[PDB]
Parts: sequence; structure tokens; C-alpha cells
Amino acid sequence: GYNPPGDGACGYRCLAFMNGATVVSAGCSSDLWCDDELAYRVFQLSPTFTVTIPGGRVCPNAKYAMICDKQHWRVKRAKGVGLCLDESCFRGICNCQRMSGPPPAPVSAAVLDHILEAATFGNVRVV
Amino acid sequence: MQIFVKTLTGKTITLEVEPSDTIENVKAKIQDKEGIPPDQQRLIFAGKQLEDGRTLSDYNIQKESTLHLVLRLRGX
Ligand SMILES: [Zn+2]
Repeated sequence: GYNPPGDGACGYRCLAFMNGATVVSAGCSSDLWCDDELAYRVFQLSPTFTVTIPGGRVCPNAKYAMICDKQHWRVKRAKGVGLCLDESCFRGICNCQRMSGPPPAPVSAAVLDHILEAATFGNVRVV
Repeated sequence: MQIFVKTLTGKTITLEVEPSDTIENVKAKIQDKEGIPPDQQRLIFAGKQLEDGRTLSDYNIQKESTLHLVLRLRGX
């Protein structure tokens, strides 16, 4: 999986990890922390993960679990290909059966950069 | 009447409610049992997120209905 450093951009580092990218942060205050709503915007462009808590259910078709544990985000590799369907999968409450399928396309670095730059008012950027 | 709330770990919570209870009140009942602040709770029924000022009856949530509890999360 991926366990980021504990700096304020930790959740953005997870979103980048799941899309084959890295980020640089100029400082990310707690009001600008990555939350589930921002993570969902990234999910919509590459629906490969469930956001949850430790012990929480992961969509059987998720490639990753992005886990928020006491205000720290990390990523665990899951057992699916990354073929999630919609917000129910994102939240881990879907009725999916594990399916085979082509590996998922990551969000492009430039597209992810624009989302992160806007969400953090310029403070977090994709490398 | 009783309703059920399924949590992300698969735990089921049983709540004592009335049809006129507001979603806000239901969230406070969930806090009583699970310790999750209401502002972090997202309640889902019939695929829809329930809004705080509405009542259970507004969503036709009847006895022995099951809701899903998902969470706002931030962090780292
Ligand atoms: Zn699913």
C-alpha cells in the first residue's frame, strides 16, 4: 500500500499514489485537508477505490482502500481490479461481485493537478 | 418503533424512533450509541442521503427499515 508522511497534504498524497503520481505541498492547513468529497471527485474520474475507516467494507471491485484513521489517510491494496460503479462503491456499501476486466486508466497528472490546485488554493500541486 | 442502522464495519445498531423523528434526532440517537458526532454522519436510505430537517416519515422509513451509516472523513 502507501502510508504517507503526516503533513497536511496526506490525503492528496494518497489520491496521487492511486493514480501513479506524487505531489508537492507549500503547506496545507487543516481547513484545506483532503476530505471524502474531494476524494469522490477523483473517484469519478478513475473509480478504483473505496474511502472508509479501519475495519470498513471495501467494494469487492476496488483496487484500493483509502482509509481515514484518526485524521490520517493511508492506502491499502485491495483484491479487486479497480472496476467500481458509483458512489455506493466509493462508500463501501454496494452489492458488487468481484469481476475481471481491463486494468483501469489513472487520472492524468494534469487533470489531477487542476483538481488538487483548486481544492488547496494553490498549495498542493502534482509533480 | 425500531429501525436498524448498518455501519461500515457491518455492525447493526437498533434505534428506538417514531415516524415523526427528524433525521437530526436520529443522528443524535446514533451518537448516543456509537459516539459519532452528527455532523460527521451521512445516513443513506433507498440510495439517497437523508437531509436533517426531514422526518423518517418524509422518506417512508417504516418499522424495521435498515439505513446505512456512512461518514464524512477528513485528515494526514
Ligand atoms: Zn461496488
